[PDB]
Amino acid sequence: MQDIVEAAKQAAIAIFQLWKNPTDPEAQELLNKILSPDVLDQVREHARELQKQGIHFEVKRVEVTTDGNTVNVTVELEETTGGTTTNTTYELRFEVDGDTIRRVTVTQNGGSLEHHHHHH
Repeated sequence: MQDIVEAAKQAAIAIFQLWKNPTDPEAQELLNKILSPDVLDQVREHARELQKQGIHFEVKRVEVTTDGNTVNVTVELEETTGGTTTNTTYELRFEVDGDTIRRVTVTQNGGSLEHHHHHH
């Protein structure tokens, strides 16, 4: 595949599909095809833990783009945790090797740098 942008989008969302349900056939399969088999495995282990936390997140916005050779997926989610729904942006930064992606850097951002952002 040269479709690293398309694959990175599907990869990012599929990782969140595992966090709610690590037994998802579509999610686990596509991750095994496009990313390393190591990546889907480390995701599903922690996915059981985030499910056991009961972290209800809701995927609001998905924006996938290139950053040199490394493809970045900036996805905004509203996470309802502790009874409070807050915006939390995950940037899954997929570092590529030839045709396939080996490494993924999940950056959990979310802070008040803005000016009175209307939540929901």
